[PDB]
Amino acid sequence: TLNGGITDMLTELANFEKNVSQAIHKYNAYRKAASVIAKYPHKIKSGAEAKKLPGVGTKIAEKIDEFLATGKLRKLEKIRQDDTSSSINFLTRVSGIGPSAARKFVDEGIKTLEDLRKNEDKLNHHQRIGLKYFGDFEKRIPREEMLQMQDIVLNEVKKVDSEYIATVCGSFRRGAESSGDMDVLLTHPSFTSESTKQPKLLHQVVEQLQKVHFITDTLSKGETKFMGVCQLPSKNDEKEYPHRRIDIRLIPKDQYYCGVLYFTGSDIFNKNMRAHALEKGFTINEYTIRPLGTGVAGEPLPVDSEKDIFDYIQWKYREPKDRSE
DNA sequence: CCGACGGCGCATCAGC
DNA sequence: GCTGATGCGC
DNA sequence: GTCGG
Ligand SMILES: Nc1nc(=O)n([C@H]2C[C@H](O)[C@@H](COP(=O)(O)OP(=O)(O)OP(=O)(O)O)O2)cc1C=O
Ligand SMILES: [Ca+2]
Ligand SMILES: [Ca+2]
Ligand SMILES: [Cl-]
Ligand code: NA
Ligand code: NA
Repeated sequence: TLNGGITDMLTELANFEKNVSQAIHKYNAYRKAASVIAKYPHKIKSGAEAKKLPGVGTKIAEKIDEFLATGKLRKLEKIRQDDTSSSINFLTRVSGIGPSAARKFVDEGIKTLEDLRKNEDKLNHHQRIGLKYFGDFEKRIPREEMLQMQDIVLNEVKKVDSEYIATVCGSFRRGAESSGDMDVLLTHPSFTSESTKQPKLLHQVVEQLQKVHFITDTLSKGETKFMGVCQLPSKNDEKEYPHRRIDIRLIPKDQYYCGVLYFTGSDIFNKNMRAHALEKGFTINEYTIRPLGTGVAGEPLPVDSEKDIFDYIQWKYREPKDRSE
C-alpha cells in the first residue's frame, strides 16, 4: 500500500463529488487517478511525479503536493466539517439511497441512522432492506465464507436443472482474500441470443435458493438480474453469519465470455477496457463486442474466449487476478 | 481550448 | 396501460 | 478533473 494516504484522499474526494456535488464525472475522474496511483510501484514523492501518470493532471497534482507536505487536505478537512455534506454522505451508505434521495432526506431533517429507523415508512422497499442490514452490509466477506456460499449456490442450482452453469465472478474470481458481496453468473442452454426456450429460468433458481433459506430478501428482480440478500447457515449455539448482498445475472449461454468478462470486473478495469475499445473502434458490453462504422454499432464479432475479446482491441491477455484496478 | 467520459437491468415517475 | 426519463444499482 | 484531437 505504497500510496495509501493519497488514494484514500482521492477516493474520499470522489465520494464527495458523487454523493454531494452529484458530479459523476469528477467521481470517475478521481477514481481513475486513485486507480492509476495504486498500481504505481514506487512511493510517490511529489505531485509532478504523479502528474506523469494518465488521469493525474494539474488539480490532483496540487492536492498531492499539499497532502505530502502536511498529511491532510484542507478541502477535505472542510468537507468533513460541513454537517450537510457529512449527513448526505452518510445516508448514501444505505443501499438504495443515492445522492438524490440522500439530499431529499436531509431537507426533511432525516440526517442520522436513528432518524431512518423512526421513518421506515418514508423508505421504498430496497431502502428499507438496506437500512435493515446497514451494519451487515458494511462487513466484508472472507474468501473462506465465499467458498461455502459458492458450494451452496452451485449445488442448489444443480438440483433445479443440471444444465445450469453458475459462475461466481466479481472480486472472488479475481482472487481477492475478501469480497464486498457475491456475484453469480448464470447460464442455461435454453436461453441464448437467438431464443428463450423456457420462461422463469432465473425465478426457479431464486425460488430454490429461497426454499433452503439461503436467499432471505429481494431488493429487485427481473427476468435476467436478481439483486438481494443471502446468509450462510450457522451451527448450534453459534452466532448467525452477517447477511450478505448477492447479485445473480442470467446471461445468454452463447454470450458467456462477454458476460464473464463484464462480471469479473473490476468496474474500473471494465471502464478502461471499454474506453480503450472505443479508441480502437469497437464497443463492448456484457453480451457482445461490436465494431463501430457514423459511430453506429455493427454486428457482433465472433467470440470463443475471454482472450478473443482482448485480441480485437490489441490488448495482451490479463488474468482475472490482474484486473483489480 | 473542447467534447467525451462504459454500458446496461430494475424500480419508479411523469405525461399521455 | 405504455413510453421515455431519472434514480440507483452492478 | 483530465485528456486527445
Ligand atoms: N459500475 C460498475 N461497473 C461494472 O462493470 N461492474 C461489474 C464489475 C464488478 O466486478 C462486477 C461486480 O460488482 P461489485 O460492485 O460487486 O464489484 P467487485 O469487483 O465484485 O468488488 P467487491 O464486491 O466490493 O469485492 O460488476 C460493477 C460496477 C459497480 O459499481
Ligand atoms: Ca462483488
Ligand atoms: Ca455485487
Ligand atoms: Cl448487444
Ligand atoms: Na497525466
Ligand atoms: Na446508496
